[PDB]
Amino acid sequence: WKPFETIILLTIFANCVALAVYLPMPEDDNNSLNLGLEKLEYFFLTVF
Amino acid sequence: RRPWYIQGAASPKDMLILVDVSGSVSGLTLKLIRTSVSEMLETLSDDDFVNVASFNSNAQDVSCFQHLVQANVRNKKVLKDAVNNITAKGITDYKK
Repeated sequence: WKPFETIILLTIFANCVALAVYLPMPEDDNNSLNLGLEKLEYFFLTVF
Repeated sequence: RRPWYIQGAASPKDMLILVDVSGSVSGLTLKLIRTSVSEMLETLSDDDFVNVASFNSNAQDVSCFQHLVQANVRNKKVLKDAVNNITAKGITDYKK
């Protein structure tokens, strides 16, 4: 019953932002920022 | 692009053409890279030496040659036919 909304909302908003700045590359290519955004989907999948 | 001009403009060369065949080049830029490598091979003479390599998370010779060859009409034919068979897939690794 603590103010949980004003933290999980910011977490899901940061998850949305990390979904947005993801760059889709053709044919199995990747860059540096796309690798650090999959290690961030372990901080966003463990909180939820 | 005339042989006499290229011959009198600069000394012979040891060219190595390093081509990027990672995934990001698929589409228009791979086709342009193929045409560009062919047009670059057409500026070489029999005193120059050449080899075409290709890298995507792994670097390998694009042809059967494995080192610098003499850049005559037959060797350049081989290199052109080997370049025109390139397909784009993988990760880009400039260090390799």
